[PDB]
Amino acid sequence: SLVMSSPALPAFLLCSTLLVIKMYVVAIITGQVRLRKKAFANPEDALRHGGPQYCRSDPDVERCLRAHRNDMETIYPFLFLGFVYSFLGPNPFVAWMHFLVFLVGRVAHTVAYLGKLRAPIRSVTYTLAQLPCASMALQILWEAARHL
Amino acid sequence: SLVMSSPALPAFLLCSTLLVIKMYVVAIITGQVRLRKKAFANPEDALRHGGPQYCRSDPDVERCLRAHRNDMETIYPFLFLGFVYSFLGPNPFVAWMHFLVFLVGRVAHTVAYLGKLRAPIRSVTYTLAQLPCASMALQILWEAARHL
Amino acid sequence: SLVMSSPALPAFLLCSTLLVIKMYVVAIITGQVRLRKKAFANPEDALRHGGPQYCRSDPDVERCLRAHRNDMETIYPFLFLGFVYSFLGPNPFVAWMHFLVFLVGRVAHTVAYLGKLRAPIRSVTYTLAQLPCASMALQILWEAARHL
Ligand SMILES: Cc1[nH]c(NC(=O)c2cc(CNC(=O)C(C)C)cnc2C(F)F)nc1-c1ccc(C(F)(F)F)cc1
Ligand SMILES: Cc1[nH]c(NC(=O)c2cc(CNC(=O)C(C)C)cnc2C(F)F)nc1-c1ccc(C(F)(F)F)cc1
Ligand SMILES: Cc1[nH]c(NC(=O)c2cc(CNC(=O)C(C)C)cnc2C(F)F)nc1-c1ccc(C(F)(F)F)cc1
Ligand SMILES: CCCCCCCCO[C@@H]1O[C@H](CO)[C@@H](O)[C@H](O)[C@H]1O
Ligand SMILES: CCCCCCCCO[C@@H]1O[C@H](CO)[C@@H](O)[C@H](O)[C@H]1O
Ligand SMILES: CCCCCCCCO[C@@H]1O[C@H](CO)[C@@H](O)[C@H](O)[C@H]1O
Ligand SMILES: CCCCCCCCO[C@@H]1O[C@H](CO)[C@@H](O)[C@H](O)[C@H]1O
Ligand SMILES: CCCCCCCCO[C@@H]1O[C@H](CO)[C@@H](O)[C@H](O)[C@H]1O
Ligand SMILES: CCCCCCCCO[C@@H]1O[C@H](CO)[C@@H](O)[C@H](O)[C@H]1O
Ligand SMILES: N[C@@H](CCC(=O)N[C@@H](CS)C(=O)NCC(=O)O)C(=O)O
Ligand SMILES: N[C@@H](CCC(=O)N[C@@H](CS)C(=O)NCC(=O)O)C(=O)O
Ligand SMILES: N[C@@H](CCC(=O)N[C@@H](CS)C(=O)NCC(=O)O)C(=O)O
Repeated sequence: SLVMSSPALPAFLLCSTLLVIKMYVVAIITGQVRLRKKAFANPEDALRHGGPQYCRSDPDVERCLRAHRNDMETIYPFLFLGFVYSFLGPNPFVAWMHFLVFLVGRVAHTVAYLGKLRAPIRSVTYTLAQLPCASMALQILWEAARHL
Repeated sequence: SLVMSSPALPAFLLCSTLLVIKMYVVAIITGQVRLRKKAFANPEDALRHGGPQYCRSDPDVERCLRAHRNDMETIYPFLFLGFVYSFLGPNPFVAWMHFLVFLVGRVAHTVAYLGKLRAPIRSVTYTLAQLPCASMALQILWEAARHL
Repeated sequence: SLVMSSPALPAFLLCSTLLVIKMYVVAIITGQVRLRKKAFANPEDALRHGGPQYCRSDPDVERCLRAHRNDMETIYPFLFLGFVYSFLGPNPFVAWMHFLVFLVGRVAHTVAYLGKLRAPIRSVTYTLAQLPCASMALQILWEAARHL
């Protein structure tokens, strides 16, 4: 199997795939919040679910959308960076640590966001998860530059 | 050519690339709607195209933006998942089916969204396209976990 | 090192990684603008930083968010397209030109957006950066189709 191409790759693919599933969960939650609070973005949805007055914003829906958007701002770059990084032959334990800190930080971020935890808990989880991304980005820069 | 690295890869790259082009089309449509309805997000744009009163929101522009955002929530994870999945040696016909259901589901989603089709047509196309993504995600999880 | 898998790959990884770092910079700027203008998206953030009245929108914050979102609409597809394209054996100089035009166009786009430059400067930088993406997309389509 091509998951054996590099020692860090299986750990990367496990953590990345879990985070994609975590984003799908946020999408599902968002939909459930829309249905339960009757707050739809489109008139066609609202008219199916009670009438035109349910085409409206809602603070819990907006919060879900922000959590999902922040995921797209951070998890998507990790998908790219962590994949490339997996092929630069980093120490396997060190790679594991980058991926684990990102995974735990991002899961905690979503819990802190949707659970409305006090500041600066969410902000800290964001920063902690960004550290391994910044680290991987720099390492890729050096490897790319030196092969020019 | 490295498109021969796995039997499912050419089908994946065809479907993914078509969907990226489909997102570019949504961007172009969004711009056309802004120009035609004179609804710009920035004062600098509005002042070039008729005056400061054209810095305003518009429901058709907002609809285009939602379609584009939903694309980013679903097509981007597919780009990652479908690529990795292509290298796990799935049955070629089964892989084709995952990619085709995603492609047709997503194209139909954009048509349903921008064409303002009645509920739950859009919601159904979303769910149908998510099925192959969920399937690929699970398969990747198993392959990654077993190589740890 | 696997950065030697194709002659265009190091140039791609340099430009892509710089653009990911450029998006992180936009995130950091956005946070600084929120703190300095006291415009927070969440009540929990606002209550930590002066009171509930600082849970409010702000035009500079909204501008930062639009710049970041436009990045996600354009840089993320480039991450996918430029990676695949790097493996299709394009002329190395021609590949360099695609990646450089995208890099310069996107950096200029963010400068034009956040610096509030007059129209159509931002719009031109967007279009110029989309050209190499469109070109790569087409080339991938042809390579994928011909291997079906
Ligand atoms: C019957 C139905 N209704 C709806 N949806 C709605 O009424 C709806 C839901 C939401 C909230 N969003 C979500 O929760 C997402 C995460 C799914 C928003 N707007 C609407 C609007 F469309 F009314 N879907 C199905 C469905 C049917 C068959 C399948 C299948 F045949 F595939 F099994 C699948 C789905
Ligand atoms: C002359 C011009 N104007 C504008 N744009 C605007 O006036 C404009 C447009 C929109 C809508 N967005 C779109 O439709 C997107 C999808 C392109 C929004 N805001 C503005 C604002 F800038 F006014 N662009 C060019 C252009 C020129 C040369 C090239 C080149 F030299 F590359 F050929 C390219 C473009
Ligand atoms: C003490 C603190 N405060 C905050 N954040 C806030 O008070 C805050 C900031 C913003 C603006 N966003 C940003 O600027 C982003 C780009 C970071 C918005 N909302 C809040 C809200 F949480 F109040 N963070 C830390 C922090 C502590 C330790 C670490 C560590 F231990 F990791 F060193 C890291 C961070
Ligand atoms: C990956 C998905 C994780 C989902 C996190 C769920 C957090 C829900 O947490 C709950 O949220 C409620 C409303 O915000 C609060 O009233 C409750 O105090 C809190 O327990
Ligand atoms: C604001 C504080 C800066 C945090 C940056 C954390 C990124 C550290 O990243 C580190 O950078 C080193 C130098 O490039 C590399 O040699 C290491 O491999 C890398 O882990
Ligand atoms: C990939 C791009 C697909 C674009 C889908 C275009 C759907 C347009 O469809 C049209 O939309 C109009 C306004 O919404 C409606 O008034 C019309 O009834 C409908 O035909
Ligand atoms: C809410 C209903 C759940 C829909 C989940 C659809 C995903 C099915 O996905 C399937 O999962 C199996 C078990 O992991 C795998 O063996 C299959 O290869 C995979 O196609
Ligand atoms: C990659 C990050 C690039 C950041 C671009 C910074 C552009 C800031 O540019 C400044 O913006 C101010 C407010 O918009 C204006 O008042 C100033 O005229 C302008 O110099
Ligand atoms: C609106 C004007 C259209 C701009 C499209 C620019 C994309 C050009 O892209 C070019 O397409 C050719 C034909 O497929 C390929 O042979 C070239 O390799 C490719 O660079
Ligand atoms: N787009 C972000 C940029 C900065 C950022 O990502 N901040 C983290 C830590 S405060 C966050 O959780 N932001 C909340 C969000 O994106 O909604 C924002 O507007 O806050
Ligand atoms: N961000 C989505 C999460 C759920 C989702 O993706 N739902 C599908 C099926 S109803 C959809 O088309 N949503 C419309 C949208 O994203 O604007 C939302 O707010 O609706
Ligand atoms: N989502 C975009 C689609 C079109 C686009 O990307 N346009 C470029 C050139 S005008 C841009 O810079 N848009 C500003 C933005 O995305 O906020 C929009 O609403 O404008």
